[PDB]
Formats: sequence, structure tokens, C-alpha cells
Amino acid sequence: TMFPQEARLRNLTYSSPLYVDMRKEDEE
Amino acid sequence: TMIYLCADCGARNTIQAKEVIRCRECGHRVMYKMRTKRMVQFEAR
Ligand SMILES: [Zn+2]
Repeated sequence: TMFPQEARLRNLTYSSPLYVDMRKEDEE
Repeated sequence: TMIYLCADCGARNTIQAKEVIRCRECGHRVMYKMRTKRMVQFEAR
């Protein structure tokens, strides 16, 4: 995980990933 | 090559040119640089 501001200087962007449950059919 | 120092631990990382930036007995991946010797001319004004 990120620990800013120990980040920043690594010119790192401070985001998190999105996870959306997608439906195609296999119950889950 | 030279020595480097970590942001947290500070232990001597003494790591080699062109490799991977990190530490040894711990974690995190940054590092600053030891101050030179170095008796430096400083006026008191
Ligand atoms: Zn360290």
C-alpha cells in the first residue's frame, strides 16, 4: 500500500483501484 | 561504488551501481546520502 507523503517524491500518483462486479451466466 | 542511507532505518545499505533501489534488513525504497567529510568554510554572520 502507499504511505504518503513518503510517496510524492517518487512522483507517484496517489490513487486506489476500482473493482466493479461484472455480469456475463455463472451465478457469481 | 558508494554508500546510501534509508529514510527510516538509516542502516548502511552500501549498495552497488545499477541494481535495485531498496534496503536489506527491512523495507521501503528511497534513501539519502551520507554528508561528506569534510571541514567546510563557514562564516559566522
Ligand atoms: Zn532500510
